[PDB]
Amino acid sequence: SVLNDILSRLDPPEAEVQIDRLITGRLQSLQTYVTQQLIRAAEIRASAN
Amino acid sequence: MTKTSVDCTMYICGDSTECSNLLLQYGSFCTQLNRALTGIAVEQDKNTQ
Amino acid sequence: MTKTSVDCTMYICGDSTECSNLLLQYGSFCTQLNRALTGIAVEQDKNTQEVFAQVKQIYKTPPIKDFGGFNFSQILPDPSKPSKRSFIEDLLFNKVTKFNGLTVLPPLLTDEMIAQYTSALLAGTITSGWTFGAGAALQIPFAMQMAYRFNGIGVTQNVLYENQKLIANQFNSAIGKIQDSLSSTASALGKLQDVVNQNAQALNTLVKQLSSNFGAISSVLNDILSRLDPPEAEVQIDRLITGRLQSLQTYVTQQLIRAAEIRASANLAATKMSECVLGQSKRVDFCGKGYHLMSFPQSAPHGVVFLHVTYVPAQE
Amino acid sequence: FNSAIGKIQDSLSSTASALGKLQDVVNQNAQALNTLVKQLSSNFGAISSVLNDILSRLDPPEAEVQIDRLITGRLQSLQTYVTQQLIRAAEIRASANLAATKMSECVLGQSKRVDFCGKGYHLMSFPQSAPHGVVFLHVTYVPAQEKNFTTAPAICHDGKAHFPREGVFVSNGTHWFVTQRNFYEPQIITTDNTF
Amino acid sequence: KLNDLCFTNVYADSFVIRGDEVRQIAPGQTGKIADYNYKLPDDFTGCVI
Amino acid sequence: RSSVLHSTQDLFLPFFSNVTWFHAIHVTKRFDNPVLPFNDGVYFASTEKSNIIRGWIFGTTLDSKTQSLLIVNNATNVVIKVCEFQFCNDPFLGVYYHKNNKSWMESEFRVYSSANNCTFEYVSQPFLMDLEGKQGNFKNLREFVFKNIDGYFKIYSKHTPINLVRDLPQGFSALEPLVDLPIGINITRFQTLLALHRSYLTPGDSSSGWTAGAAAYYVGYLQPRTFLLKYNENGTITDAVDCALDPLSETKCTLKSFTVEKGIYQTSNFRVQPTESIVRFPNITNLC
Amino acid sequence: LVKNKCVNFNFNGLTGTGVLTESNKKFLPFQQFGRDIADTTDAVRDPQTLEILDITPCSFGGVSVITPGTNTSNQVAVLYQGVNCTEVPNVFQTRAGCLIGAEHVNNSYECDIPIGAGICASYQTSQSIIAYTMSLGAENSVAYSNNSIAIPTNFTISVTTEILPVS
Ligand SMILES: *[C@@H]1O[C@H](CO)[C@@H](O[C@@H]2O[C@H](CO)[C@@H](O)[C@H](O)[C@H]2NC(C)=O)[C@H](O)[C@H]1NC(C)=O
Ligand SMILES: *[C@@H]1O[C@H](CO)[C@@H](O[C@@H]2O[C@H](CO)[C@@H](O)[C@H](O)[C@H]2NC(C)=O)[C@H](O)[C@H]1NC(C)=O
Ligand SMILES: *[C@@H]1O[C@H](CO)[C@@H](O)[C@H](O)[C@H]1NC(C)=O
Ligand SMILES: *[C@@H]1O[C@H](CO)[C@@H](O)[C@H](O)[C@H]1NC(C)=O
Ligand SMILES: *[C@@H]1O[C@H](CO)[C@@H](O)[C@H](O)[C@H]1NC(C)=O
Ligand SMILES: *[C@@H]1O[C@H](CO)[C@@H](O)[C@H](O)[C@H]1NC(C)=O
Ligand SMILES: *[C@@H]1O[C@H](CO)[C@@H](O)[C@H](O)[C@H]1NC(C)=O
Repeated sequence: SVLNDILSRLDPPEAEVQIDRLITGRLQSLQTYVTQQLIRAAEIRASAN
Repeated sequence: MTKTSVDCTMYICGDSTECSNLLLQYGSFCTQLNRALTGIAVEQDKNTQ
Repeated sequence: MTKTSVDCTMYICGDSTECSNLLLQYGSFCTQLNRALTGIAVEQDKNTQEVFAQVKQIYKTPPIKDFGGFNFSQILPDPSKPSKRSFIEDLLFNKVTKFNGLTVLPPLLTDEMIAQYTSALLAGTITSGWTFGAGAALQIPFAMQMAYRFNGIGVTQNVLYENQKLIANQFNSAIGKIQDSLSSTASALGKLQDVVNQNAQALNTLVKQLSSNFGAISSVLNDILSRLDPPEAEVQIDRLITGRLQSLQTYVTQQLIRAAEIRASANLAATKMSECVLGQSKRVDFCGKGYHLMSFPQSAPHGVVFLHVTYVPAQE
Repeated sequence: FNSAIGKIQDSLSSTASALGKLQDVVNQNAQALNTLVKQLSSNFGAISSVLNDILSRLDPPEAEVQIDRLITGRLQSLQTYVTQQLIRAAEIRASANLAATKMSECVLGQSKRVDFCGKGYHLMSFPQSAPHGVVFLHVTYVPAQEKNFTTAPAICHDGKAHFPREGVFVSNGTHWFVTQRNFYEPQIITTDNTF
Repeated sequence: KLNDLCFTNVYADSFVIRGDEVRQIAPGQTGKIADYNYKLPDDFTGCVI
Repeated sequence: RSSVLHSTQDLFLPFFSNVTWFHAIHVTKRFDNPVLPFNDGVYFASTEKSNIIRGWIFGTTLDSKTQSLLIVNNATNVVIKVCEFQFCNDPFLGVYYHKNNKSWMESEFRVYSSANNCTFEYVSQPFLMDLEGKQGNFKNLREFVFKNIDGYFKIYSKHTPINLVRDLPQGFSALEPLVDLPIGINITRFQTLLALHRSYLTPGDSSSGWTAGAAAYYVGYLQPRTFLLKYNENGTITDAVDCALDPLSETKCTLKSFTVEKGIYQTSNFRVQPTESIVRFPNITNLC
Repeated sequence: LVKNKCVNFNFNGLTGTGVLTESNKKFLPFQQFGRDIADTTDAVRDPQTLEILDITPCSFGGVSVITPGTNTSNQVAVLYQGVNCTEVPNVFQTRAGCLIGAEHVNNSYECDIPIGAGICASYQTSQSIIAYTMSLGAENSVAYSNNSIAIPTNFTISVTTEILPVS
């Protein structure tokens, strides 16, 4: 689960397959958070108004 | 609500250079997330005003 | 906001048949995104009807135009000019300013038609007061209507008739300033412009996503199809397809959230139209600043601009 | 009023247009939920949708790669349902919130705002429950027949102007009277009527 | 599909090695010859004969 | 499924498709049953009153070198044979009206030479036949659909009781499948058998002695299409609506309902398709 | 080379599909391709021809089927968003799109079905779908005078129903 650890342990030809999965997964976590914030922000905006 | 800004580069790829290049392939997802978040952060100031 | 449509299939798999079959495994994703946008497309048309079509009949102004010293020529429609739009409306329109499977459906209600609805409400308000919202319009002279509106805010009738010359000049003068102000800067029309920019940027961002590799050998779908084996395409195309669906998903999700804000704004507009344009709203600061005598509605590109007449006490 | 109530009862039975909004909400929820169940059958990138079939059919080292695609796709499908649901919830909440205001403004008390409640002036409202909804019957007063009358802003009786108090002047021509705007009644001018 | 596709910057390289050595001349591989004499790129896109 | 509408994409007869009538009726000197090319899924409809029509022969080339399938109908049982059979140019089924015994026996069952090997053999469920040579309108209508996919052979059939007009009837009835076959073999062409109604009036030879009577059958191909099928409470398919037969048909498929409410719906987005293909390359003729 | 007709073209290993038309842009001798704002190929120079030709995609947009109602009739009219009506294979050309199967009429009525861009189509009676420009309401002008007022002589109490979904 650590980029430093995966990068040291594996060489670049094969590092990328492992690093790709982490990046894809993390991107998903971010999008969910960002989407969640917008819905929450919209609720707050209505409340604010 | 508390204004939160997350750097897509720092959270995902991390400090590592290799992660940055792989992230670049995905596109403007890293950038688009920042735009959404600041806008939520900007919105919170407007509400208090 | 301008209707946007994206055939999911066209954007994700492209023209090629292979892209379509691979997308078929995903099932509902392609359709739901296409369907979700349609709901937003239809909803946008619905918003205008609610905000603008609050009058059963289209009223027309009298030829003589004696309104007890109020000059409404600028707000009202000019026959000589094309599209039946008021001078104020014309200024607003001027200030504001398929690529790749993306098509912008035209609005159900045309700009000329909307200008007419606004003209009708405005025409009705001058001639009939607030009575027209409730039932068939009943004509009351403007001075009497003005006097009656003053009574609602707590100032006696005598003040209006005695000071009618003075009150009329201020109204005419006030109208001049708004016109002068609108021409000088785009700050006044900032909110309307913001909606267009946000939608435009999202659309633009979506197009840029196609260029991105998403880990495929090459961004162009045709190049992969042309230079790779049929068995080899199971793997390369799949990364492209997965990425593109995510990009589409982000755009659709973002659009719904943006649509809600506009929907909320439209509801506020409907209330304002109902409460201010027709009738007088005793609520403080709902309409204008200070006691609110009356309101007039002027169409704007993708928006409603409200001119509010309010009474503020000058000296003590 | 009694007759008016009869028509609404008659109107609801004849057509589903009145209850269309409530019906729309149920179909969308049912449809969204149905789609999610339908998604299980779709296989994003694997030999077969059934997990059991994949397990029996393929080897353990190999099976993991295949299962991941099913998991990934299903997880995305579930997320889409949840994300879609929250936005729908938002629409209902805003709509739900409006009902509370209407209930407080209209049912509990008369509301001055024009068109907040019904069309025309709003005397009162009654609340009726519906499956997953609130239906309001609004009693409103709308003027029906009007006659053009000559009018003047003020009457100057003795060199001193007299203005109507809580009324608007109207005249046949022969005589001048003061009357309320909404309904027409004629009263001979008196000290009480004008100041 | 080589006949149908068209390309730029074509390069032709010839070298002779033992059959044990055949495996080494390929993308992302580790061999004495490959890591010390001739190493193909990770993203290399050409036929090996 | 019960009381639900399901859209299934698989080979089907396109609604209102071109139907090719084949005739073997003498009415003069008319008799025809030549070979017909078979595409993916070939639909066969047979209308027979005296059961002159009895058999179907399927093969890549019928060379007795590539496996071929023969279905022969017998009163006792439907016979399915898989075998490298060697067929003549002019196969048939022969029946004679003997004066001594009023019955119809086989005269020359030389449909094939022999069988080198048989990948598969089968006998279909028992059923019975009328075996009557009397003249008349076709009192019954029989339809079978043959399609071969993924190494299996599938036959679906239903029987229509009302003779009505000679041509196939307007009323719509779904068909259940009689059988499926394990045997998997390629197929490029097919042929249909006839019952020669040989009698005393005929010359009395295999080349000129024959008076068959009335026969009629239509052969139609199947192409992949999206079909919306309505299922009733019992589970039979009462009616079907085609996805792409007209603009109205597509709308029904999208809303998944037989009755479409007044409004505007969007389906089947159209993109123009290119008429010709052009390749432009450099004038260089050098051989690298 | 084929010009102004949609075609499949492979130019120097580049594959795309669009109508090809001669374009005025001045390619400086050095550059082979071209691109638009969103980085999509827009122009190319034929190697033999050595001319610059504009590229645009041929058609797009959904086909919308307008139905009066199944009970009322079995016939529908189709509107295509993109088609100019020369491109597509009773045709009426409107801003919303190309419409087939409807005869439009000058007289205007309220919009039963909305075809977009101010044109609406509704069934009329012998029977065919008709597309026409909508009229918002009957145009009536209230008389206004300095001394004229209208006051209602009678009133009607009416009950109106509003439906909202709480949960
Ligand atoms: C479902 O099928 C059954 C037959 O299996 C139908 O029930 C029939 O009901 C009537 C009542 O008098 C009688 O004909 C028999 O009791 C039943 N059938 C027969 C064939 O005799 C039932 O109605 C079917 N449901 C449908 C068509 O919706
Ligand atoms: C006010 O309007 C009411 C309602 O239309 C009128 O009441 C009707 O009068 C007619 C004629 O006298 C009767 O035949 C009906 O039975 C009454 N009821 C209704 C509902 O029509 C009334 O006459 C009108 N004018 C007034 C009171 O001046
Ligand atoms: C009203 O405004 C118009 C336009 O500025 C002007 O022509 C007209 O003279 C103004 N005043 C009056 C009293 O008509
Ligand atoms: C009222 O106003 C005008 C004259 O100003 C006239 O055309 C109309 O007939 C009158 N209507 C009524 C109902 O008295
Ligand atoms: C005006 O009102 C009075 C009411 O007493 C009536 O006598 C008179 O006839 C009316 N004038 C008309 C109808 O001209
Ligand atoms: C498309 O319609 C327009 C109408 O203004 C016309 O000018 C143009 O020539 C048409 N396009 C064709 C024929 O390609
Ligand atoms: C109203 O109209 C009459 C027309 O005779 C006119 O005399 C009068 O001045 C007008 N009233 C005003 C301007 O207040």
